Amino acid sequence: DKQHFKLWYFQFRGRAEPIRLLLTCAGVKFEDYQFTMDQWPTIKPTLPGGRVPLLDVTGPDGKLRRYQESMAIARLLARQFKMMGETDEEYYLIERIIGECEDLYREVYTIFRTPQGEKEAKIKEFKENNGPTLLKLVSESLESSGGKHVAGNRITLGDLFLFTTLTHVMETVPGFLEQKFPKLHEFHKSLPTSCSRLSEYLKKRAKTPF
Ligand SMILES: N[C@@H](CCC(=O)N[C@@H](CSSC[C@H](NC(=O)CC[C@H](N)C(=O)O)C(=O)NCC(=O)O)C(=O)NCC(=O)O)C(=O)O
Ligand SMILES: [Br-]
Ligand SMILES: [Br-]
Ligand SMILES: [Br-]
Ligand SMILES: [Br-]
Repeated sequence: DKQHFKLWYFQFRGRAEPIRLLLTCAGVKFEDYQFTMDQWPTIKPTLPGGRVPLLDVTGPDGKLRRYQESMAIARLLARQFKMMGETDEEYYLIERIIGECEDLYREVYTIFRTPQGEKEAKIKEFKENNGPTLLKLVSESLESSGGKHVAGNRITLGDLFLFTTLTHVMETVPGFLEQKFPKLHEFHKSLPTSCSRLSEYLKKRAKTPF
């Protein structure tokens, strides 16, 4: 007779992962429902908008509210968990990194979705053009705030979304972050020292292609 969180998604990190990391770092238990591709066609017609992620929150009042749009869900939760910045400047810094990372996310997702044949050319394009432009911005943004956290001295949704996005860069363009953007690589290495609940979750997490 209390609260409950149920997250709906595919068996992927993709758009769901920032929400899972947020709930994990906030110390909030939740039902992480990850369904198969085969199960989806019969789940789809039952969900609002026919897309995932969806977060079902059963309130203190026992009532159900179903939330759509991954980073809308994430920002609402982050506000509730005091992980969306404590000043307007911190809020700005968080929004700055998220905007930059949304661009990076799209670049790398496009690569993931490219067939094996045409992938390498999209990768070379990324490494020479939009990749360093975006990654420079992200590096400069993180450097401005001290290199360890996007905003304040504690974990925020900005840190977590930066982390998930860098994971995608590291997997999609192997070695690149490590050679060209070592401070971002270091952020990715060190962030779980600032959320050990994260460290545990990451180690036990199922492996997924994206
Ligand atoms: N911005 C929303 C995106 C949510 C989203 O795209 N969900 C996808 C999974 S991530 S995957 C990203 C998504 N692509 C797709 O869903 C692939 C196309 C589909 N499977 C098909 O058959 O055509 C996409 O492009 N999104 C942004 C856009 O539309 O411009 C989904 O539920 N797909 C099941 C379905 O539609 O049946 C969020 O972050 O929550
Ligand atoms: Br990720
Ligand atoms: Br991740
Ligand atoms: Br390289
Ligand atoms: Br760097």
